[PDB]
Amino acid sequence: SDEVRKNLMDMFRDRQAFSEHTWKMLLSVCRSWAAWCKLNNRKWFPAEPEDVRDYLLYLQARGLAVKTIQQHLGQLNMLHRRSGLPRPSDSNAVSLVMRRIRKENVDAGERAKQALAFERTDFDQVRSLMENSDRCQDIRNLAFLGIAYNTLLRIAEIARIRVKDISRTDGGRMLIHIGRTKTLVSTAGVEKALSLGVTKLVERWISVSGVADDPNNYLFCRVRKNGVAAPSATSQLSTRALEGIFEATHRLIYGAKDDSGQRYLAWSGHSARVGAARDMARAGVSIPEIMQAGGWTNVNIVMNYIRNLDSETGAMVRLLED
Amino acid sequence: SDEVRKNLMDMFRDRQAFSEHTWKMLLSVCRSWAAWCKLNNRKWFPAEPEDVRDYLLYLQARGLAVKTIQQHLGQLNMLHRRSGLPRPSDSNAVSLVMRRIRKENVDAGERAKQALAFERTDFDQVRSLMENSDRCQDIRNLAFLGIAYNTLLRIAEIARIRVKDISRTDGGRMLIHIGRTKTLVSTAGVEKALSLGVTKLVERWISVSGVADDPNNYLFCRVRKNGVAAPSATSQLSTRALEGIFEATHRLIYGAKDDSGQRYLAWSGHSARVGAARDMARAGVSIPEIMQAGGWTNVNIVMNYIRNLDSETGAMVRLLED
Amino acid sequence: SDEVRKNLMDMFRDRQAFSEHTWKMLLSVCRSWAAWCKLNNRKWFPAEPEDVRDYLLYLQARGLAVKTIQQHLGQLNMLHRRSGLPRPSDSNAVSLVMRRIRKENVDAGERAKQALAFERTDFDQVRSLMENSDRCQDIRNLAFLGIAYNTLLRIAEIARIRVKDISRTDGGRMLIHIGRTKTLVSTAGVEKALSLGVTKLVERWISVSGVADDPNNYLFCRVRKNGVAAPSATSQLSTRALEGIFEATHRLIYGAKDDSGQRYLAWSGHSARVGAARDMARAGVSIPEIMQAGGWTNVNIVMNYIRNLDSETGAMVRLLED
Amino acid sequence: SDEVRKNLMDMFRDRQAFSEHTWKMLLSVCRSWAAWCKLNNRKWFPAEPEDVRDYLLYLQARGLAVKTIQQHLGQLNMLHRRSGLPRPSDSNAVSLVMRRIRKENVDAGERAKQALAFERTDFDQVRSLMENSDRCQDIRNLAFLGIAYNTLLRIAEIARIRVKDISRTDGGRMLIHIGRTKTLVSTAGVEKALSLGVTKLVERWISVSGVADDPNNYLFCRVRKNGVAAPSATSQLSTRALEGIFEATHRLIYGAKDDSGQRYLAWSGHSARVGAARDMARAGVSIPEIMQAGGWTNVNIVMNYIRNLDSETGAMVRLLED
DNA sequence: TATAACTTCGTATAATGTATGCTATACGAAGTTAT
DNA sequence: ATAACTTCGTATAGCATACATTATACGAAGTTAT
DNA sequence: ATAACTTCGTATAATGTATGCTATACGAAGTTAT
DNA sequence: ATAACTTCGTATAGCATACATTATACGAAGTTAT
Repeated sequence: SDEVRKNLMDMFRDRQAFSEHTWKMLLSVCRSWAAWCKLNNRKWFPAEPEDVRDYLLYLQARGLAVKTIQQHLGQLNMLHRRSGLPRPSDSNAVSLVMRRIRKENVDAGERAKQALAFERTDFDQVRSLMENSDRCQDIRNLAFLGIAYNTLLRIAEIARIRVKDISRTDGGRMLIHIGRTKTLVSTAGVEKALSLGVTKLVERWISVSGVADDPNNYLFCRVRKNGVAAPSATSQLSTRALEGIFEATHRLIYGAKDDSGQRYLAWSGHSARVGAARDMARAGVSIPEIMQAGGWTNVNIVMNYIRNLDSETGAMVRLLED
Repeated sequence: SDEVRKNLMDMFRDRQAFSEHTWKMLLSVCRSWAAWCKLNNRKWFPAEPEDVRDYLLYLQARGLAVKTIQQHLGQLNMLHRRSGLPRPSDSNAVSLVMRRIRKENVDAGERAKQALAFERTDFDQVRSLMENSDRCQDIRNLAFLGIAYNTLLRIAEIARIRVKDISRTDGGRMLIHIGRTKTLVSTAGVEKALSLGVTKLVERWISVSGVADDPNNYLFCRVRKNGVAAPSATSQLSTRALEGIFEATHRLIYGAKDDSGQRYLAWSGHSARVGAARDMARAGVSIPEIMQAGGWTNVNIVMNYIRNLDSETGAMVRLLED
Repeated sequence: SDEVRKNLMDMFRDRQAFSEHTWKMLLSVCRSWAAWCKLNNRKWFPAEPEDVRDYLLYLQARGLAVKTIQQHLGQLNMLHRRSGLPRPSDSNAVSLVMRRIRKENVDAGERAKQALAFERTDFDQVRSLMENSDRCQDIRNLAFLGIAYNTLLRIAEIARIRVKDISRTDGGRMLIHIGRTKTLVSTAGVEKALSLGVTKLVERWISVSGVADDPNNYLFCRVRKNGVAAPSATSQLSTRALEGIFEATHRLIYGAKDDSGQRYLAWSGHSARVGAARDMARAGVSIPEIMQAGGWTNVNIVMNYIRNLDSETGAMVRLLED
Repeated sequence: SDEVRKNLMDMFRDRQAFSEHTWKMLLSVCRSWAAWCKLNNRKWFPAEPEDVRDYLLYLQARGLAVKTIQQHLGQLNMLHRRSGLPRPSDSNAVSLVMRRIRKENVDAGERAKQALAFERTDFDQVRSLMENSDRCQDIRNLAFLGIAYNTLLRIAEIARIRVKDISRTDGGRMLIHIGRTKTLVSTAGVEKALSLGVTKLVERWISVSGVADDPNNYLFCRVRKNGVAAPSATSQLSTRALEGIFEATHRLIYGAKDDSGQRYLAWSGHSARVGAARDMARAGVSIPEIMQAGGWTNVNIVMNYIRNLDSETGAMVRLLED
């Protein structure tokens, strides 16, 4: 108990050991679990196997995804392991229900989702509609879509790009140095080159926005109702705003969302990563090259994006079709 | 003892964590073992090593297969291990007798049997005979055989396909989503692509049966004697019936089975999985593609499948006849 | 001590859990280990980590191969695990010393060996050289070499073939049913077909020997100095005699071996298995088909046989030469 | 405490179970750690979690690489684990600080670097420049570059090749037997095949060096200023000198290195390995074939190797521009 | 009024991926047996 | 005197089996909309 | 003396296996400069 | 009075890291046969 107290003090002292996103999820899960425990007269810490099991059944009955349930369990595991206590996962009761819950939800037809693809056909279409808008907002947004599709960078990585990360190649293209990599060994590399077409789009945004007046300015910034951009070296466009661009672009072409509350009814942050992976597959680019283009180390993530493409139909279709 | 009862209770409480088939065989083996124990004045639980040893030798003396005897031992091991007790196989008497029985039976001529292959040449012949039929039953059966051969799915997996699990590639080939196999349980699941010609077979079945009136209908259903399909979202076509389709199709080409009482005299549920594996092997399909096709993650299983490749038409005879 | 005794008595009682070749090696290792222990004033049972370590270093200094050393350790491990005692391998000392031994022997240039290949060119040469012989011996020996090369059966498997295992195909070829498979799931299949040419070699042997006079007769039998064959249904030709055939055949062509004492200076029991794999690989037979042909489940055994063939030289050679 | 000294003595006694480099670095880190402890009034062994925590923060403050700090922690961990003591990383204070340091450094822009690629285009250019030289040094150096690119072997593995390790395919291509790499120690080892071109470069070196006078000579040896090679069976050409060949070859083509003190301004020992991996990936060589070429057993390392594929000529730019 | 076309069920046996270990051949030498 | 084995012990190469499931095989008997 | 190494120390990257954090999604509430 | 954000919390998709080694990177100092 003094041991657990000490262990948790260590966690606070070195809290930068974990992402702020990890902490947010931990806190969210602990609130959920503690609220459920107070309601059901259970002790929330240390978590007992039988109680954790009932809670997971609750999450299932609520309609949460299997991955959501795993997250809740994962956070409980982490809190306990770092406290020096036995993990909920290491119990018979919890291993058994998780097995049961996964099988039941799979058989009930639960599907993992993924971003609606934003592909070359969509990019050309948006390009042909918005190319000659000289509204600042439209100019920024097109440059952003170009970079997203061209580089397969995640929204948080795009939001962090500074003017000084960009140089010019011998061949006329912009080259974006990756200032902060995703991991120590950067599978996606240290640089992303833009095509000559996307280079033009970004050049347009830079000259229109004034961001290059200070090399430390983030590439992308706020554009207010009066078509004036507000460059900043201290404040990034939020990843939320970047998702808004994808959604607005989709609304431009396809109108209002279907309202069914479902996810991925419009393009989102991951849409151009999915779309690019698909276009490379269509063109016959090797799996390893596709994986490097997006900084993937696992084939299965990529497979999920491209597995409904005719080029990926497998040997039996090939055998049967001659 | 209270622990034992609690462990067993918890297993039964989350019984859906296990296959129906696992439970069915547990109960089947327990009955056999309990009946033998009553007759031989032994205690059925907890099971004593010397008694289990006598029981396994009794099973060998009954002329049962090695894989049958291992099933009985395996179910006994699971009952004990999941009670939190030592397995019968944790003792020398039982683990040595099991090895001894396997060795003696193999030395005496025993080998595991395999389903008769249903290969491309059989699928093509059946299609040439049946494709012109207007009978609902023939249209169903041909679509089923097409899916079985094209996908290599177990008959239980095919029986679970619902109309909503079907999508299309950009080239218009059918894609089947499968979330649960014997080895995979996942909300990401797998996509099984159908050739253009098998897609057409399934399209014909769909139009004639009316299964797509509800996306929750199982793709396959019973077809009564008046030729009318009876679609259902609650009732699968039994795997016994799917075995029946293979058997009836074998009869169509080859007439009645011989008298011997051996298994695998006609095509059965495993036939097109083995046939497709053999065809891929003979075509020189790469091992990764073979494994992708059958959904295997380990390479030793490919050898299980192709173990009975025809020797007379095989490599060495062909090399020598030079 | 009562528990060790009981455990060992269980082992005696179910002797047949292990191959006789396994017992012979356990007994051999125990002699060697116990004699070294007596010499060095050590207790041989239970074996202690420090003593096992010193013994392993003795084996190394003797010049025994790494596989041989592993064998002595594995037999020691077996005896202790089945006695219910801690295994020599589970100690820091023995674990550390095996790593050191492997590394030192490998750096000293110790190489694992394999049978001298008996390939199609050798088989053709032998047939050409011997086909005018009318001696029962030579006729038997040619039929043996033909079966060995054509079927890739191991010598013990060949020694066990009975006359009743042989049937005729509609093509005129002999088909040898495998009476006793290597394992329960026979990756080599249940049958080996002979080419028309090897069928003829075998037909000649059957007619000069008289073996077919009783269907339970082993196919191969001894032939005494008067050129008279002695068929038997109860006595096999020894696997040692079958190795003698390969050796004598090599000696005919190449003369007497070096007196160096090295292994594989002439053909031996595994030579035609090695040769046939190489001939299939030269002919472009796929690796899975080569494996099925010899009943191999692990690729790397086969790869050791064919690794020096130009077809197996890899991607870098292909890139460079193109 | 006696247990601890025994455990440590056992490790030292079987020194040879570990790489000489593991020992070198254990000693390097212990010196650094013990020197810091002396200056900071801490006890060096057994290490206190709080003291190790301070030391790691001290390394971070010095501007050392994340992988450097991991190495120090790693050697301290191994010293304690192999003593039979808890590792520093078994405490939160150490395991959390290590995560924190990694995350902070990466967030500040740190990423692991990679050798500059020595690819086919570089090999062809060097070969064009150097082919005609009759200096023993250049002949040696070109044979070395050829082997390094063709085989992807580590420089230490190339330095260990003895003349006796070389055989021939039927088509006359050299094959190099390698028994030991960073991940494999085997008396079966691997055979690394050379192209006909690279075979010729090696033959030329063998002819002019006289290394083949003794099969035990290492293939590569020093060449003194009078252009005469000094073959040896006991002394390897150093890996330092092999790095110097890459460095001098780079300088030949690009001139002298920057004075910036950064690593990988010129080719180094890992360059042909990364270069060959990239060439295979761009050529569309199958993953299993890339794995076979580099002697890798796991797929994630391919991604480590190809992480810095050139973006400007990469798949996305090509897709967008054509 | 029967029957096609199922479904249910029992015992019997095969198929999966991961983890760990026996089981065969090699061969010089000695022993055997019918010429 | 000897060919042509068999038996033996140990050295070393080559595969092998357990485990904990989850599945199919198939005859037979029971069911339900024609 | 010098080419062409070798030795040595610390600094940092590369492997295969086992396990776990870390990002995006998005409706809604809150903020700010037009 | 509002466009166009930012902040927030929870749901869910996507990757991520530790471990226990074994390797290379490279400046600089020391070495030997010319």
